[PDB]
Amino acid sequence: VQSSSTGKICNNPHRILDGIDCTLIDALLGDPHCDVFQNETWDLFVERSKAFSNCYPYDVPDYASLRSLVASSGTLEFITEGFTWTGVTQNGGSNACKRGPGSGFFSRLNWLTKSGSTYPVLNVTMPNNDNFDKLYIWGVHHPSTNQEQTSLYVQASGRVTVSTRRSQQTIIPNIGSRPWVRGLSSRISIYWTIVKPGDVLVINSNGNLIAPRGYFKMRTGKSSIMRSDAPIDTCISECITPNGSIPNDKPFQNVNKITYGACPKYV
Amino acid sequence: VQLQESGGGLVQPGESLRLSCVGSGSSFGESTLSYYAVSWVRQAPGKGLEWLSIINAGGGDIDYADSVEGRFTISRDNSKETLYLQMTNLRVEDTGVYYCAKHMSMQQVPGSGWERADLVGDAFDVWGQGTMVTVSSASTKGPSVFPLAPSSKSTSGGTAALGCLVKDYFPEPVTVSWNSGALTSGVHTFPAVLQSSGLYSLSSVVTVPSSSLGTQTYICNVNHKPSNTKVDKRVEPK
Amino acid sequence: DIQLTQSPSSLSASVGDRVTLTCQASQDIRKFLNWYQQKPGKGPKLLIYDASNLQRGVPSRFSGGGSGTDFTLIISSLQPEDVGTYYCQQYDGLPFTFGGGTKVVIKRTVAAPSVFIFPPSDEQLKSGTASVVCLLNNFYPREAKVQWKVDNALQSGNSQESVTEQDSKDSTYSLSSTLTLSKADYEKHKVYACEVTHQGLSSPVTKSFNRGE
Ligand SMILES: *[C@@H]1O[C@H](CO)[C@@H](O)[C@H](O)[C@H]1NC(C)=O
Ligand SMILES: *[C@@H]1O[C@H](CO)[C@@H](O)[C@H](O)[C@H]1NC(C)=O
Repeated sequence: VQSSSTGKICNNPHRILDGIDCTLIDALLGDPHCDVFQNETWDLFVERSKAFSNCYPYDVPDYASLRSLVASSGTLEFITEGFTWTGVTQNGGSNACKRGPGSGFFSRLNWLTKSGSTYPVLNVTMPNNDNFDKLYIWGVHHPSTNQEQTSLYVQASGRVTVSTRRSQQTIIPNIGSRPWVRGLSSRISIYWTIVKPGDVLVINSNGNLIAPRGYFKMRTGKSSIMRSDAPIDTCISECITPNGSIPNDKPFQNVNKITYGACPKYV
Repeated sequence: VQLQESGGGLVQPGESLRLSCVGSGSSFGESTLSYYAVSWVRQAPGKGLEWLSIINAGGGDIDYADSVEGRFTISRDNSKETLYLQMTNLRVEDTGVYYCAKHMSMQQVPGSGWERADLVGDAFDVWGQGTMVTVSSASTKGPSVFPLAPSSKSTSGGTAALGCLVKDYFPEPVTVSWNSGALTSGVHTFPAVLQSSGLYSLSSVVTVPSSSLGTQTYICNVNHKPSNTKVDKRVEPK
Repeated sequence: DIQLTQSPSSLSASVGDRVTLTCQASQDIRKFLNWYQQKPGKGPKLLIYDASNLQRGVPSRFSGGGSGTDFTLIISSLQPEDVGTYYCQQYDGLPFTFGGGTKVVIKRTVAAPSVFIFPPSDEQLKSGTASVVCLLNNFYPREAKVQWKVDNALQSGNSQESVTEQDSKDSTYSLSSTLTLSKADYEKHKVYACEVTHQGLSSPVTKSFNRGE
């Protein structure tokens, strides 16, 4: 029964990616201080308790499922697609989400606003004509007042519908004040859609769409994610726990229920 | 949204001057000046319009015309809905009317945390009334006001002309009204002419019924703000 | 820099006429072209934005067209209040630039001026100078000749004229001519006359006074 660890995660034989100040979800969305994670890959993504968000305030309904899905895929490989957004203003940014000296936004999302005095009913389509599954990440903006709503989107109530042949999500923006985060009471909510080969992403909105820019490639394989503050070290160990790498030569272990790699069974 | 410039006046060549433009009222949303990019534009006496400088809603993407780059600085204080133009090393050819002009496209929604990625710099949908800047070595001088008296031979049966001659002032502008702005019908205030002395002169005239000459008041109100001169001249027959 | 050239330099047309103003750009500016109206001594007002969009509140007699290098502003039915200067303006590139303007004037029926002469005031004579003023009121067209005579001597070099802008309701002008003399010269002479020549007058009109009467 293996009962101790070194307190460090050995960087072989698995590709360990240290999140440093970034959650996987922030790396996914493209929070600017996470830009260095663009198109990264891992066998194990390590999330640290120092991680913090530094972009527009957001939530993710069913956060844990998206985090798991992405973690298991083992890649942030992103392919930009030729989405056409007729009659709207693209690339909205924020002083809450600085990239370089200037206001910015999540790299993988496209904040659409009115053009002139109009925001039309957007109706766009993106077929999956590839032989793999595509993951799309998108959102909805929740203004804090009616005046913000009509200033940005014209319509007094927006709506975002994203569908494939297999399913449909219709999100209704919720106008109102949330708790203050760094001087803002507005939020974005994040949602996702998987598009299988031969299916088609359909997006329909008359306001408040935070649009996708393209898709993330989905793989199935051995990859995962772990919450741990253990430092990474230069050594070899097959079995990793949040407490650190452990030898796997004994058949049982009581260091942690959470393990990555070929490990001893937990007790 | 309405705009009002201020700060214009006479300065010597090489001096500095700071202009202000204040936004008041509402537009789409109930939008204020801070939603919008704004430029300064000037017009030299008798000439066309020259764009000088632009500033985005959030204070960035500043640019200048080559004529003023290195000397003028544009800035804004959105808490006061105020724009500024700091001018330095002023030259005679900087003389003119300076306008604040708002660009039409919404560039931010303050409090929302949204800013438009690009500075559009499209049509100037609101302009202020303009503030006059005069760069000259000549001295400020208040006007003398003299009556243009309706004649003894002002039968002209039934209609008579009277006025005020506003002579020998610098710089522009002077304003004239009649009876504190209550008499407007039939009034002509002529454009100022530059005399050979280097001072300006103008007349304002009005036509009235001949029968009204004994029997009601006609006062021309002359205001020359650059010298703090204010005269109310009562105009009567000899 | 992008240069905009407007045509014509000025025009006159009758109330109700269809009027065409043009703007040519020195390079392709797509549709990044706006039109303004400026009435004398007032700020400009936006008429047309992005080549063809009529600004809210502007009368529908104004319309705009063109793209690339050649643009037009059309007034379908010219009205007395349309007098002023019209400017095009591009924002394809920095620096933003304006055309030199087209001045629009109403051509109306000839109207003879009403003429008035004003002696200098006694108060002014205390300054050592005398100003004699001749007023031409509410006339059309703008062209007029005012000659000053002092005991029948034609004056030159010592008068200046100023003219109003065309009135936005009746489409007439008014004009002042001011004769400047030293007090000493003024007091050497008796008869001061303003002689006006204008299309609306079959023969010249003279207004005069005798000094001190
Ligand atoms: C969206 O696109 C399809 C294909 O053109 C069309 O049949 C459908 O009516 C559109 N729907 C809406 C809500 O605009
Ligand atoms: C490992 O970490 C877990 C969770 O913090 C803790 O319950 C456990 O006691 C630790 N075990 C060892 C052997 O360090």
